[PDB]
Amino acid sequence: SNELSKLRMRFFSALNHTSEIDLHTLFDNLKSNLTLGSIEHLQEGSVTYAIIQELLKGADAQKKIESFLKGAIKNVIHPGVIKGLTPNEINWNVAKAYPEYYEHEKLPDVTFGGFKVRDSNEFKFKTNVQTSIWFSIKPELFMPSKQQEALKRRREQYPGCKIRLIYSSSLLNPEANRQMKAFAKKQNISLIDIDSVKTDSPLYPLIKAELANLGMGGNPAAASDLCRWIPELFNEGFYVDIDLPVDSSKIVEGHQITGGVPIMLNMGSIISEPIAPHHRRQEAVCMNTDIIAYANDRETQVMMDTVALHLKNIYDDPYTALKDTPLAQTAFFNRCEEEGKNIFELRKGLQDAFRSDSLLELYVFLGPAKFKEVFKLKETQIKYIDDHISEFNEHDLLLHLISDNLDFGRAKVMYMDIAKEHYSAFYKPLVEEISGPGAIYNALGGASNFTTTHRRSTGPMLPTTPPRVLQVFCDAHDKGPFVSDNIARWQTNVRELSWLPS
Ligand SMILES: O=c1ccn([C@@H]2O[C@H](COP(=O)(O)OP(=O)(O)O[C@H]3O[C@H](CO)[C@@H](O)[C@H](O)[C@H]3O)[C@@H](O)[C@H]2O)c(=O)[nH]1
Ligand SMILES: [Mg+2]
Repeated sequence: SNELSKLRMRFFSALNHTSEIDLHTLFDNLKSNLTLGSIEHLQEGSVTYAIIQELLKGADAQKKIESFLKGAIKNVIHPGVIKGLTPNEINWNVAKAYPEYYEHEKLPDVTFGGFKVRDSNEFKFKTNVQTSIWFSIKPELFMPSKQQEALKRRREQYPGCKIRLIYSSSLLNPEANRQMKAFAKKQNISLIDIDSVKTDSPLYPLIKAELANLGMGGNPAAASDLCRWIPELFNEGFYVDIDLPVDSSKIVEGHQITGGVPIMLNMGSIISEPIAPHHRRQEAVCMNTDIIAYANDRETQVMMDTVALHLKNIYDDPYTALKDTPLAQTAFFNRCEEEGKNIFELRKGLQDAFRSDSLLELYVFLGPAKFKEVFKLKETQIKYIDDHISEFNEHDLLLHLISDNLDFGRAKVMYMDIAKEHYSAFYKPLVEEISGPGAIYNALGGASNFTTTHRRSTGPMLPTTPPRVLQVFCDAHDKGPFVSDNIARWQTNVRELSWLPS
């Protein structure tokens, strides 16, 4: 009866302590069927709240509001709270259930990974089953302290979750592997050795190659990226970057959320500057793969395979995926493409060029156009160099850079450092557009498909435009208990690395 008093207090707050009706008798008439969980969906900002405010202005409001709430609670809100529905999702379900009280548009047709997004709430996701991945580039170290501590932290902050960890035993020496096994079974972590997994995925040999090629153009984050689209590895729960903190205040009582597609990702959006021809801003949905939720459903494998086939296509021919990256503007890239060098040779060659400490090698790598841009040379200046490059030694090239603008050793370092600060921009797309969030965004439908002219609405958010549909039904970040600031939040105005090889 403190329990009753608490419930009563929440109800009176939720409904704004109004006296245009008698909240005492309303409460008393709903309390047989009123839980704390339900009251959240009666608060200002809710669809249910908005209807109450309109009913208040009318005759017979006491009775009309009671019968509205009795049904809305029993038929819509309570079942939705139990099911793991969000406030957004319950708001839409209330609007749909009461068109006489809430005017609203149809669910727009939005496709996402070849699936039409639904509002049925039918795909279900476990928040208590979580899988992370650590592939070590140092055979002596199973996992650094930071990653170990993150895992310990999660077990405590989540306090009965099931943690699975994918790793590679062949990347570790025998003592490191002994340490890994001790760590996992001590932490009650389920270990999965990537080295010996049974699957028909075309992504499996690609993972093995990324890892086998460490030091020769392979990348451990790219391997981790790819594992996430293999059905034998991910068929329920969440993928989460090993380093993501849990926000315990976000853990839902039933350890279950729902979605309108069978695979949800971290999402947000960016509101562009005005564009032609109406000088109007566009909202472009952005996504990230640091948090992925997988439905306990057959449709999960189907959607997963669409993505996997796309990833396979990219690895087979990465030059198309990379066509608008800074690296695409280089002589080296154009040669690699003619030669059909693969992704590993492409990454290793970039790495080699920036390890070279040779202005001449860098010239050959960049080609005159990019070299001109990196060194801010006039057209006539690059023309002279390029006409005579076959005659130059290193000092020759440096003397020309200097005049185009007394320690030749320090000057060399200065110019080398100027080039080096482009390395990151050249390299990152060789993962992000190949296995990472860029490739995945494209596999799920691409820029076009996820951009629309920015519309801002009145009152409670409903899934009535494409980005709203994605925000309401497809975003694993806001529904799950994991924290990430890796991408923009939803509706962010455009105006507001462990895996980079040294
Ligand atoms: O030595 C390493 C370094 C990274 N990783 C894996 O790669 C992931 C991402 O590493 P992180 O240092 O977090 O890189 P970020 O740039 O923050 O990660 C972003 O970019 C990566 C590359 O596409 C994706 O794997 C991530 O999900 C995405 O959040 C890690 O969680 C691990 O799974 C390893 O396994 N071994
Ligand atoms: Mg990270």
